[PDB]
Amino acid sequence: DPRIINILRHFAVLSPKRIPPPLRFGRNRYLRHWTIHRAWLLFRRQQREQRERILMQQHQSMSNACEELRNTEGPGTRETGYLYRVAMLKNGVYGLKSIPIEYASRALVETPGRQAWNHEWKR
Amino acid sequence: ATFVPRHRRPYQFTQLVQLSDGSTFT
Amino acid sequence: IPDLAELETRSALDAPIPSEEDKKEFRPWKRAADRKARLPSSRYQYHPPKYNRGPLHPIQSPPSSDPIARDFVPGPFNMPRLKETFRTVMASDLMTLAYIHTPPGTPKKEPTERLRAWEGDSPYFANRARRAPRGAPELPIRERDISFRNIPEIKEITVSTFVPLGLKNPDLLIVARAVLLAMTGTMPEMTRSKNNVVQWQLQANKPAGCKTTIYGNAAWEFMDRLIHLVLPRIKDWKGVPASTGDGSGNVQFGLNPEDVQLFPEVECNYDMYPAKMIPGCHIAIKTTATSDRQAKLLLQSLGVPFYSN
Amino acid sequence: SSQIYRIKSGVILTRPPLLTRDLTPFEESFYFYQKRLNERLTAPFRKDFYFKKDTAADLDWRIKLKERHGVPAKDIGRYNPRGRMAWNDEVLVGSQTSSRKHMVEKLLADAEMRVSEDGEEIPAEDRVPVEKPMPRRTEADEKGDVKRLDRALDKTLYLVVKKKAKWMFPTGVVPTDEGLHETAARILAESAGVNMNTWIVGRVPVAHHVVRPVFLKKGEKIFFLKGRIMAGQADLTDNLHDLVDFKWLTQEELRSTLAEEYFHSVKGMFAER
RNA sequence: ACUUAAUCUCAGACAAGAUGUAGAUUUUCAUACCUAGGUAUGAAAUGCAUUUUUUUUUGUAUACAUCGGGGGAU
RNA sequence: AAAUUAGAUGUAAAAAAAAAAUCUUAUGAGGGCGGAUCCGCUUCUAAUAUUUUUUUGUAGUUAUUAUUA
Ligand SMILES: NC(=O)c1ccc[n+]([C@@H]2O[C@H](COP(=O)([O-])OP(=O)(O)OC[C@H]3O[C@@H](n4cnc5c(N)ncnc54)[C@H](O)[C@@H]3O)[C@@H](O)[C@H]2O)c1
Ligand SMILES: [K+]
Repeated sequence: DPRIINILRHFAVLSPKRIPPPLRFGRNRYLRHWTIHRAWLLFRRQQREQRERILMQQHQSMSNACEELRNTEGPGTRETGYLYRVAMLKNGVYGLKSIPIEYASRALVETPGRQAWNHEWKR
Repeated sequence: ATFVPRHRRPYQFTQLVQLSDGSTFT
Repeated sequence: IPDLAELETRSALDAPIPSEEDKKEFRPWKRAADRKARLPSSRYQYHPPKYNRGPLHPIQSPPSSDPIARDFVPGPFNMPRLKETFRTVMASDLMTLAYIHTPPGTPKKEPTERLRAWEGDSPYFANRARRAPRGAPELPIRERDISFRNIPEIKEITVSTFVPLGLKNPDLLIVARAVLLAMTGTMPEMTRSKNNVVQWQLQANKPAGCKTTIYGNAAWEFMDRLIHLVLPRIKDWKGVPASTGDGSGNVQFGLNPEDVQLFPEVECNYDMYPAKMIPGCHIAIKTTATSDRQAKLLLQSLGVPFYSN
Repeated sequence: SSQIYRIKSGVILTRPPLLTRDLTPFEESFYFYQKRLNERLTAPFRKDFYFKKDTAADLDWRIKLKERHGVPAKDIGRYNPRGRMAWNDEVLVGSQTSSRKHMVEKLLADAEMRVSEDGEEIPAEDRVPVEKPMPRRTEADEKGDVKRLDRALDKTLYLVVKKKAKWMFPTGVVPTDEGLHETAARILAESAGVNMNTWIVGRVPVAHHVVRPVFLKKGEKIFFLKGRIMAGQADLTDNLHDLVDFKWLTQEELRSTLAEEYFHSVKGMFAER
């Protein structure tokens, strides 16, 4: 019972009657928040436009290359678009071993590890 | 008359996570 | 230029930065003390109403973005390292990996009606009711191609618990609600049973579980904790079943009660819960994907191992 | 009846950024600004839910909690959500509290054990600090060694190679037997070695460079694939191609090394960092 | 058509790719070479088989178009 | 076999301009003519709908490619 009472107190503090009330700003304080909000949402726009610009630029590089590839003949006695038709195959792309887990598991970090990079890795 | 509910969120901290690799994120 | 003449003459935005001497003399704490009194209240005293009584009611409610609103939630506190990771390296790899080149002047594909209609010479076909969904009883969403305008991402995560024995021991529901609280940082909402089974001693319309939904940054933080700190600690863990998927881009799986206490938020105060009361959860990861193979391709980019089973 | 264009297949091997980008001065101030609004709207912290009374953890929590002046959080300075002075939540310009350097300093000073196993406070001189995190800029960053992969950990590094001279990516002619995806792997192994944990993204080329013919001289249609390195180092010993040197360069350094036309063709493949 | 009783048929099609086989030894292409041509080496082009709807085969078009039990051969 | 939770359609969202015709309406022009608003015939304008109709226009912004300075 004692331990359960502790758990119940944790909830009693989260009830609508106990939680703090809504904020109450003046004008200058409200206007100060209005700008911080107006500048943050605009900052996200600048990051959204930049992020979507790189995706479109990287995508157009693929279209251009594949469009050229479609109209190539070769290498040797191979009909037009052979390399193109072979590059558009999705063999194993949607399988289990598609992406190596060593590359996807490594996420960005604020600071590096004791050994940032391993140059002594051998096959 | 639709009641406007309020969010009930507990207290939250900022934590430094140090992986086995020695790298740290917050 | 006359166009520039229509802009506001006095602009706060085009003012110089604050003076250092003024910064030194700006002391909000000394004003309240030096005043030795309470400044009169402003005549503007609008407070958000407790109920929404319509779009034409004299008193209207503000949006949640308004800080004085009742449903306001403080904005972001940090950048989830897995969202910056996905958007920095894995956004273009999935776009490059899964890419189909469309020729320049390819005609736009016209979608066909999914609820077919009868067409023919029979006079009955005219006013016949539209046919039923062919195949499944409900129309499945059509898969969209991974484009530079459609990058699958994580949207929300639902952690749910089902405790049938809690109907006899009410404390099993109190603990389950607290574990799901520290795990996700929100207040779970209790659920109830919907069926009646005497063999299992299940009674309908009685509280038997709890469920939380974490959205936005919270869902990206939870995924990192699960992928890098919880799942790598489950003994003899093979991976998420390759069969997971509801056909719309959402991945579901479950954790054991001994694996739920591996969560750092639950192992720190593991002794504050009664013994053998920590439950197992059902984690449902909802993504922006529109396919089972896209979601499994998305989670593999975040470091989820999948096994054949 | 000789072919007009010589089809080649390269590989743009890259090392993704290993660190998160530096937060702008506004992103830091904003987070801190929202951490103090959360203090005013979240339920209070119940130490009795995590620490039990009269234990090594409870006593250690109470001592450091008094040094923070009751604020259970360590990264919001001193702010009381309730009381007469609750309104003074904003911080003045030119403040150190909101920075990330002061945040890490406080979170580390709170991790050192301040209470011995017997419940007595450890002397100020006998307190062992905690191992601090590693610096963002490694030794290679200070030295400027371009042949290192632990350099510029917040940027993408591209593998560029010199051929007996012009700098370029590992390239090679595409035989009739192999396609672009399986030719880019053989060339990378015959140019930089096999001691690199690389992953060729897929079969689709991310960029192309076309050198028109000279009516004649055969033209070249170079198609590049995206490569991702996870460990190892390039090795130019016993290479089949006439390669002399190599170096891992950033996006801004590539345009200084590669030709103008050769760069204008692969720049579209570049990323943000 | 919806609903009711019973009965019948189907549950797969194409393009590309890959996989081999006997070839003719002509062209193109890549390397070992020799001295820009030939010398070879292979590969492709080529005809008939052949694999293909969840497969160690992707795509298009479609209702991803099918799951267990039982009797056999590996 | 039978417990809970999460799911299960698609499209659109800068902006149009203009010519004639097929009807249908109008407490529109107090239309005209027979017997202001009553009535059956009636032209004109306007509105809704219908044509796959005759078209014209489909920018601007960001980016890519090509020429041009
Ligand atoms: N959000 C919009 O107003 C908007 C406008 C145009 C288009 N879109 C479309 O919607 C998609 C997603 O919209 P988005 O790109 O604006 O979402 P977003 O990534 O900017 O926001 C994602 C979530 O994380 C938070 N967040 C954003 N930036 C952050 C940061 N730097 N640090 C910490 N937290 C941060 C946001 O508050 C939000 O809750 C876009 O890619 C685009 O396709 C959205
Ligand atoms: K953004």
